[PDB]
Amino acid sequence: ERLLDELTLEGVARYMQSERCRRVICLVGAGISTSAGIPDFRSPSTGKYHLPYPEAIFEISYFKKHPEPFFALAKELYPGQFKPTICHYFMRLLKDKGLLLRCYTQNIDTLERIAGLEQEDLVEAHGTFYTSHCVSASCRHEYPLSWMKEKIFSEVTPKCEDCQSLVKPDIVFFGESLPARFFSCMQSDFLKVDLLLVMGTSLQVQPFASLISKAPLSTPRLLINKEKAGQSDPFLGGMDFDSKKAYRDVAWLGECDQGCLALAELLGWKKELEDLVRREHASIDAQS
Ligand SMILES: Cn1nc(C(F)(F)F)cc1-c1ccccc1CO
Ligand SMILES: [Cl-]
Ligand SMILES: [Zn+2]
Repeated sequence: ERLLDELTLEGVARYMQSERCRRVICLVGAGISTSAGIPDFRSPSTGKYHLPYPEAIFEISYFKKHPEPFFALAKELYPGQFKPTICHYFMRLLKDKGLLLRCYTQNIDTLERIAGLEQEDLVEAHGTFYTSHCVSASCRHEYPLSWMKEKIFSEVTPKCEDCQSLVKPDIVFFGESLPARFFSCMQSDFLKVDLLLVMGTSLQVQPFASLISKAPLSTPRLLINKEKAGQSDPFLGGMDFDSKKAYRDVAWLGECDQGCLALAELLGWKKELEDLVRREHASIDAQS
């Protein structure tokens, strides 16, 4: 009856290599970047400016009035290196094998782009640090990450070279809307998906979580995550891994890198993935 012959990683791999599985959507969160040294900051467990309410450091109005706290925090939090993980390059391999329909990401850390996913491949649901824009509606001059980095480390508040307005990283602040691309792509992609690969997200933040209920009822959904997630909340189309009615949802519990390695091994891609990661990491390590 069901597309998966068994509710295991092996069943998912067999399905992926069957002619039935042509279009994969990845939904990813902070768990795919922790092994790169990027901490999960939506986690309250990780991490003077006289804010009227602390969220003002991420609220667009306060930023526009008092941007210095945000850029001081950005200097403190700036990564020492931008090296994507095995998981990121697994998605690049999906792209190379012609299986990747779209990667929806909650992360702003740019590692999807560094790993070789193109803008067309990506829905950065919470924005990105990869580009920044002048905040003046009549200008909107775009600046790359290197320019913003120089400004941040020199502790100069970044101003537009054309109009001297503030320049803001393209992350979604409080009081801003989610990008229209998120809804536009969701409405089209989920008519087309054969497999949902959910990696490194607890599916707790909305509307990003509700994406899993946009899949067709037959579409298998594989969670690769440290903890099970996405099931219906006993208090309030959720994941069903374990009931007798379960038919399409699979949980692989562990680090995202190790799960992607296990899946690649099942697919016969482990050598390809190892070679890609080793060469890309070497290229990043060698940046002079
Ligand atoms: C520099 N910065 N600043 C912030 C903020 F201020 F918004 F919190 C976030 C980041 C950032 C940028 C790229 C990759 C990873 C991170 C965070 O680990
Ligand atoms: Cl989450
Ligand atoms: Zn400008």
